[PDB]
Amino acid sequence: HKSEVAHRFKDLGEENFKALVLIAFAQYLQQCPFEDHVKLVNEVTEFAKTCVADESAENCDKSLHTLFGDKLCTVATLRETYGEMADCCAKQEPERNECFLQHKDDNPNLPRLVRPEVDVMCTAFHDNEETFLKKYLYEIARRHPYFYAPELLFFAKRYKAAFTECCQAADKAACLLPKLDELRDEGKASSAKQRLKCASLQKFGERAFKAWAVARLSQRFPKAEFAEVSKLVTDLTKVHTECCHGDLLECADDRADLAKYICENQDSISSKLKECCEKPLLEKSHCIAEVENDEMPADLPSLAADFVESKDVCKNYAEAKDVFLGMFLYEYARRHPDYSVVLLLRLAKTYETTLEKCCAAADPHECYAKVFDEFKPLVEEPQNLIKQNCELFEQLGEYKFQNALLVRYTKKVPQVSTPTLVEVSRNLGKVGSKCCKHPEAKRMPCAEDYLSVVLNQLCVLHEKTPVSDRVTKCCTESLVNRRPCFSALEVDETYVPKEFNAETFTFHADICTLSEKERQIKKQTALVELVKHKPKATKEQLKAVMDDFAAFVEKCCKADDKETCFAEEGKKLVAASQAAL
Ligand SMILES: CCCCCCCCCCCCCCCC(=O)O
Ligand SMILES: CCCCCCCCCCCCCCCC(=O)O
Ligand SMILES: CCCCCCCCCCCCCCCC(=O)O
Ligand SMILES: CCCCCCCCCCCCCCCC(=O)O
Ligand SMILES: CCCCCCCCCCCCCCCC(=O)O
Ligand SMILES: CCCCCCCCCCCCCCCC(=O)O
Ligand SMILES: CC(C)[C@H](N)C(=O)O
Ligand SMILES: [Cl-]
Ligand SMILES: [Ru+3]
Repeated sequence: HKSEVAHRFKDLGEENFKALVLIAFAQYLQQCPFEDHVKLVNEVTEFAKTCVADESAENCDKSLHTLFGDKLCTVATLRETYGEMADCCAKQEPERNECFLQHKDDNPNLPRLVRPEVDVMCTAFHDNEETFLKKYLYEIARRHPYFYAPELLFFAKRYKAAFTECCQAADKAACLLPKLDELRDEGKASSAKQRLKCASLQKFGERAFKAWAVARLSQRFPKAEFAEVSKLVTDLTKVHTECCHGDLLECADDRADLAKYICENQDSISSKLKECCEKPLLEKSHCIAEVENDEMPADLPSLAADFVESKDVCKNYAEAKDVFLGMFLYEYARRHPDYSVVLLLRLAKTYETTLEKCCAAADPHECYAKVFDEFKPLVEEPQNLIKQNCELFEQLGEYKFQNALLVRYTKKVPQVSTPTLVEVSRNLGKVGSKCCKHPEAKRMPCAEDYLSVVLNQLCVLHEKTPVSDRVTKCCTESLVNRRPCFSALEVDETYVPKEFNAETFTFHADICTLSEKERQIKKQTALVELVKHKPKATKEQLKAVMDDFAAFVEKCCKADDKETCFAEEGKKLVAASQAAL
């Protein structure tokens, strides 16, 4: 690699190269205009083609980090706009690159990206596809400077596909808007998972991340040997450590090296990687990360022969505790793709505790005899919660299931803001809509994937604006016991009911002109305030007020003088509700 810019240009291709260079510089110069970044991209791309033609050409021998930092230091207004970031230019490598890393500003002060009307977007898409798409790519990247650039490119290509299909359909909005919202949720969920793994790696440590990786990788590649899984776990931990640190190119090299090793050893890993390993380097690691679990060996025995019955259990444990516990996790996880990773970790921690007490006892076999009996209640707790909640989602609709969660969680923690209580309960209802359509065998991993992002969105907002010591405890405990903590939250008996406010329970004819979303949120906001004002109301008493409110809306939205109905039949509904409650 006399020329790494030329090797990357030949590997990625011109189109991918230009997009990734745009993202990389937009994530650093997050206050520079789009037209500046375009000239920078074209200047780097033309230089790269020079090196593709002749790798011996001037500056082609330099490292990509040196070329990136050099280009950053050619911006004429670097000190005017970014201040102390420009002082990184006085340093040399590798200190300059590290200096630029620290001054990457997460949460820039930028206005929220307003989604234009579908007709405006489709017209701009048609008349100027390149500038329309790349300007949007630039607005996303400058607002999310730590989002892994290739993954942002992967989302960006799905946005382009959505615009190509729906901008030609009959009802363009009916095609595009659900697709746009789906991509937005997918992007927020990806960013949430990434920042979760990084913060957990720092707070809880490397061993906890390794235990998580053993469980997930054993579920994914059950036909692999433990030595192969442990090798992948060690590599995956180094990958995430580097990627959490923030260097895009070092993170990309580590990821590609892992995907290369996996693709050269598919025979020892899994049988479902043939396609991902034929994909280009840009997409190889992404494909492997999302590939389905391999079918497990059907000839698998019980875990009793190696972990409770046989002698040399305490001896093998003391020889290498983490390795022995890892073997337990690998064997259990490969046999259980139906379990959440955190349940597998609860079972391994249960085994660890029991082995630590029993191996210090006179006849260890005696107290480590019935430890598989201790796994039953831990397995049943999430399974029961999923079965009952998926039954509730089938009885009611998604909306009325959201309203059930609304009353439940408002009663548990009534100090939370009404906007936050509404968004959380709405999201949790969508988790039921998607995971309860899975058979029981794939429901707990489904719930874990989505509950983790809802609970981190929750725990982030609480760190910034705290309201409950109980939520602080659940959010600061291990991620293994985060969901159980929230599940064990009980109805708050210290809550003082909020005082009545007539404006909160006064409704107008604008409710009939809103769309389903705005109407539902308006009603869901009032339901939270209803429970906050009358927290001792039963679900029967609440259903009576809700049913009355529903008839009040339907009648006054169909009346001739709609506004006075909402004012006169509204003051009747309020008074009768106050009497019943
Ligand atoms: C290889 C180059 C691919 C082309 C790049 C495509 C970039 C598309 C970005 C579209 C973002 C749309 C965001 C709309 C607002 C929202 O829903 O939050
Ligand atoms: C290839 C094995 C690497 C090392 C794996 C360590 C063995 C498992 C760790 C102890 C049991 C699980 C503990 C829960 C994790 C946590 O929340 O810290
Ligand atoms: C001034 C020139 C600097 C070049 C900066 C842009 C280079 C982007 C690096 C390409 C990403 C590597 C491919 C993805 C690999 C993976 O994630 O497995
Ligand atoms: C799939 C249904 C989700 C319904 C949303 C309401 C919350 C119910 C939680 C059900 C149990 C979740 C278990 C996740 C994995 C674990 O903690 O072991
Ligand atoms: C941002 C601060 C919010 C504080 C917490 C708000 C109260 C609602 C959260 C409860 C969700 C629990 C997740 C599923 C657990 C269960 O239902 O068993
Ligand atoms: C006791 C104070 C005044 C109460 C007045 C009625 C308040 C009702 C607010 C909640 C309405 C929820 C609607 C249920 C489902 C639906 O029909 O969309
Ligand atoms: C980063 C995420 C929040 C963003 N909405 C996306 O499109 O990728
Ligand atoms: Cl957004
Ligand atoms: Ru977003």
